[PDB]
Amino acid sequence: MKKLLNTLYVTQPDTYLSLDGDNVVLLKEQEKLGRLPLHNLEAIVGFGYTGASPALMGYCAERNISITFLTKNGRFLARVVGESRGNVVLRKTQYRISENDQESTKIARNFITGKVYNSKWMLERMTREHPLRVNVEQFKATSQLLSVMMQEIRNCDSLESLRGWEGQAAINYNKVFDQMILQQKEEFAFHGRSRRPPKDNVNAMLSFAYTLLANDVAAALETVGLDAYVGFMHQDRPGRASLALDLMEELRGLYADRFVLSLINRKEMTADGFYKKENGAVLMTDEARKTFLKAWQTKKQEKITHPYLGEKMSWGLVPYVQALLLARFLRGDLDEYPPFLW
Amino acid sequence: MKKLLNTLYVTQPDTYLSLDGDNVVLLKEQEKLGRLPLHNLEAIVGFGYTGASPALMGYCAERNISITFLTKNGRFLARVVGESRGNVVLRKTQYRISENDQESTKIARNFITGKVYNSKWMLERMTREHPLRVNVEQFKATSQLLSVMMQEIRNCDSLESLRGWEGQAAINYNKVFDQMILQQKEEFAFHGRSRRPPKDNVNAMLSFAYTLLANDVAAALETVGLDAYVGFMHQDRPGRASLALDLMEELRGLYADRFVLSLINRKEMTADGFYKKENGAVLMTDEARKTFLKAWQTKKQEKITHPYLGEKMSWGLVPYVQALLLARFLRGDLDEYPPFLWK
Amino acid sequence: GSMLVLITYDVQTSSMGGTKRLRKVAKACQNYGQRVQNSVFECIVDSTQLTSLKLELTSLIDEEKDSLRIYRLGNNYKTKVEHIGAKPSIDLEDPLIF
Amino acid sequence: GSMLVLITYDVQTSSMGGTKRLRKVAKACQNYGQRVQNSVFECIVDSTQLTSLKLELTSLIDEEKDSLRIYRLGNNYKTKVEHIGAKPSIDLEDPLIF
Amino acid sequence: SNEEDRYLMLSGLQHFQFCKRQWALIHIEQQWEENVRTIEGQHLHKKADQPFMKEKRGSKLTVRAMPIQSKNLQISGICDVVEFVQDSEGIELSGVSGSYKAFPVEYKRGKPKKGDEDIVQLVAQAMCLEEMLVCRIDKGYLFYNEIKHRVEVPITDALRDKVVQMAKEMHHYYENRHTPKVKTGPFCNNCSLQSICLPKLMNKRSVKRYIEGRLSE
DNA sequence: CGTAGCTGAGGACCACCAGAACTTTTTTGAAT
DNA sequence: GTTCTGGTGGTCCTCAGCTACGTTTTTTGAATT
Ligand SMILES: [Mn+2]
Repeated sequence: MKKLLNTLYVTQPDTYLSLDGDNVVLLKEQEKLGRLPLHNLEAIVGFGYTGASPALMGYCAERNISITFLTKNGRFLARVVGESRGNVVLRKTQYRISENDQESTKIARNFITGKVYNSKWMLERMTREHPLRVNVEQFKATSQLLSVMMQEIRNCDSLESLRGWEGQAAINYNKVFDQMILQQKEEFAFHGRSRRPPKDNVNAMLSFAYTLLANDVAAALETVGLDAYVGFMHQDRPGRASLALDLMEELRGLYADRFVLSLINRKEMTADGFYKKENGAVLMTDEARKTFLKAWQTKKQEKITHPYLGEKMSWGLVPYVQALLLARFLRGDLDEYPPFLW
Repeated sequence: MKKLLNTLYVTQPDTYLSLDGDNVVLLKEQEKLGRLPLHNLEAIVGFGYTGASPALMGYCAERNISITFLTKNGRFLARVVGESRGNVVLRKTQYRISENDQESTKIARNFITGKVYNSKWMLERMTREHPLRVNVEQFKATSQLLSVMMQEIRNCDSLESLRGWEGQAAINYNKVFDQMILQQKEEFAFHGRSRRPPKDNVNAMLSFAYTLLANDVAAALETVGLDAYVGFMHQDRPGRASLALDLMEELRGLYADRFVLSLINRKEMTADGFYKKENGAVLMTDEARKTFLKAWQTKKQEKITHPYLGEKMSWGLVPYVQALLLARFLRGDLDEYPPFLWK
Repeated sequence: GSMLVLITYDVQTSSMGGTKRLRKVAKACQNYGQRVQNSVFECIVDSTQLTSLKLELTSLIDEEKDSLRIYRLGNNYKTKVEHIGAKPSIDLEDPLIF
Repeated sequence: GSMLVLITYDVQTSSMGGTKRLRKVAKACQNYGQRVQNSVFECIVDSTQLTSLKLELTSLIDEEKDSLRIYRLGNNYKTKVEHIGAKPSIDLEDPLIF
Repeated sequence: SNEEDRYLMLSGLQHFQFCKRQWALIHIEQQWEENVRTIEGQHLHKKADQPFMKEKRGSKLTVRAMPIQSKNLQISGICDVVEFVQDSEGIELSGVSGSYKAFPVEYKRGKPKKGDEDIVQLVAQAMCLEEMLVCRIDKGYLFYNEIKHRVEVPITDALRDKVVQMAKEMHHYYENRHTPKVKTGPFCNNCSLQSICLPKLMNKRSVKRYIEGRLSE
């Protein structure tokens, strides 16, 4: 029943954040660019070389506001982590559910079920609403196969197998993704979901969306009093911050890929917004990034309904709620974590 | 400032940390106060109303270095880090050891050994300093009794036995502490020991000093990366910092009781700033609390030499450094955690 | 509820402590809102923040010497607001791309 | 009909004709409503009078230097106005016996 | 010799009579949110709480913010107001000869309510004041602010046994780290933890029916 | 750097005083 | 007695400037109206 709050984006470099009572103020060589109240702000994201007073960092940490520093094209750097506020029983339960295969495979079953269900119904909706532009038959076959996997997803008890199943769930969808585009096929060199960290065009949007989703879910998870980027689901391999991605694997297939696809299809982005560096990397112009952020916020603004009771809700509340339920499952209220299903 | 432990403890307020090449430069109001290489560092701790240049933050966050920011008093403000390193495994080992009881017994008995060592040597120093009007052979008998409890605690194996033998030394130390006060003895008394509603006058100084030390130890635990609410000796309880209380019970000797004794003696405190309301509680006057905090800060500013490391430090850095050793014991680089011991 | 409210004050500075009262009132009311005109602030608050601000601010001003008015529009404030001059204000529904 | 409208002005007196603009704005705003605080007026007007007042104020003031804000509280203004200080305002719906 | 840790708070004896899950959320999970009707109560408490100053008024005393503890029911807290009145058949207080009755007084916002969620706290602090002497007092005063009224309440064994059993059962629930599930009703439209208490999670089809719906779809 | 306490330095805003005057055809003007 | 234009005195009101320091126990808080 919580309400969504705005987010502050700092794009200009050489800025400085300062605290004045309950207000955040922007400075750039001792001139007041602007001041904003902190009682209606949810997070602060900064690009380039931005500084912040330690008092502001402490204030945001103890009032649940996520500070973030990024580099040029949304590269993650130096998240401001906070403190421990108590609730020892919940943390102990979360850390004890881990290192045990049974509850881990149950919750992983639920997560993969949500992910595959969302992907299959997204593709089914897309092949439903326009049949003429794409080839329906293959899609149906693909969808059908996923259905079988769904049942098998329920009938598993070891974490080793699901990862392999994930691989199948990764290789049965990419071939569809490439033929998801409908307009601006020639201008946007669209190689499906092929991805390179050096970045090879028509991937900056995807990487930026993934980074924003990871940060948002990390903040929402830290709000409720538990941490889920390396824990009871994902791999124990360090450097793979993908459990925050895993709790939103019910979302990353839908909530970010759908946004990028709609941006491509609705003529909202022109090929002039991208350019290529000397080494081959692709970068976005400032105006294109501003348009992307505006579209992201506008999409976050509009309302949907939760499948459980039908209450009106916003998109930005989808992660937080999906975290809050994960808390109430840890207290024994529900049988197991009910995922997000459309 | 740079301790032998691979960390930085910048403590002078009104300072600026900046990046030059691959080195950190400390500037004190536009003049270069100091310079230090960054190659060997693993963490940076900065006290005071200060800041860090964005270039330094970006340089440190990438190469697995976390930057902690605190107040000049000792409160915890913030912690800047990218993908967190050297914390998840530490917390995992933390709760894994906490769930088990043998390692908890070992660490708790080490803590109790440190406590009894501090108390015994405090008694010896007291009886040596002023052998004029005090019960002396009682002090020697108490010292020998604390020595046999030293041996017994060193040879302990379980939580219940450890608690039972720990509680026994408390009453003897309380009697000696009542006998301890030299000056203002006729007007300050410690005939009994209470707690929550604090009856008596010197059960108010002890409680306030204990709360301040608990806050400092909790900040020390939080600034290293270990949990402060999942303890080893004191069991889990929602809203109580068990491991902070463990270090509290280890350091509640020279750090806390000596402060109260120095406040009673030397005529630095009186009764006019203390009241009495219907039960024995001492609701301290504003001036009394002001001078108490000033004296606490002044004591924190006193320099000593660490028995183990040997590096000259201040009193305020004594908790933090100790906490770091605990982390190094949980990381597997050490065998034991001696707070004050020969070993 | 996230509703827009507007606050106007008028503190008498010719009294014994008028200047200090003005300073504290301005500082306290600027924390919860955004200034749009001299002694005229507007903000977006819920019932809880509005009640807390009212309780905080009713103790700083002194009765029989000051004036303070609080109005509330509702969730449809985008229609009942008009600006004609050259004193623009930041809208808290903008994505806030600084 | 008969809704409450609140008008706030803020003219610049450091320009050439600041005093004249202030005087004309005050005279044009006092003809329709009452004054509760300096540089703010409240009135109970219908839509046609509101349109006429808006046109007159727009034609009278000068742009890029002045500020003018107009809010409307609707027909339910009785439960939205809160007064704490000591500058009472005469209501225009009570029997109004002088 | 740590008798302090097992002590609970007096404020947990009120929340335990209304929306029994609310006490578990407040004291076991250390969670707390504030709404429009809690800020006023907090402000009233802050205005009334004036320690470090004995507001003596004549022979009778009106002591404020009195620390309170009890071993038999194993509780702790701070009682709001204690009125001492001179009487011959009372019990001598420490430090002053004579005898004074020690009638408790608690300030609360609202109106009298049927489910006696406020009487239990007053009975508990009366129990504590008696237990500090092991004596008998048969008078209590309660105050309501929005009405500006004072109501007298007697205390008898029918409340003594109820409070003792309540303390025992609350300790039993506390020891197991258990948050129970209770009926929602119409009143949890006002409990300040709706965003956390999640009342609607007692009348649900459970995840099994959602699984079977997924199979059907 | 942030939070309090004091200045000082001009812009806004309104209330009094003082002086000099106070008269103009007939026509147009909306409609989701 | 209106209406308009000057002129002046006194009061709200915001910002720039200059000094002078920053710690604070645990318990209590509405609800069906
Ligand atoms: Mn009360």
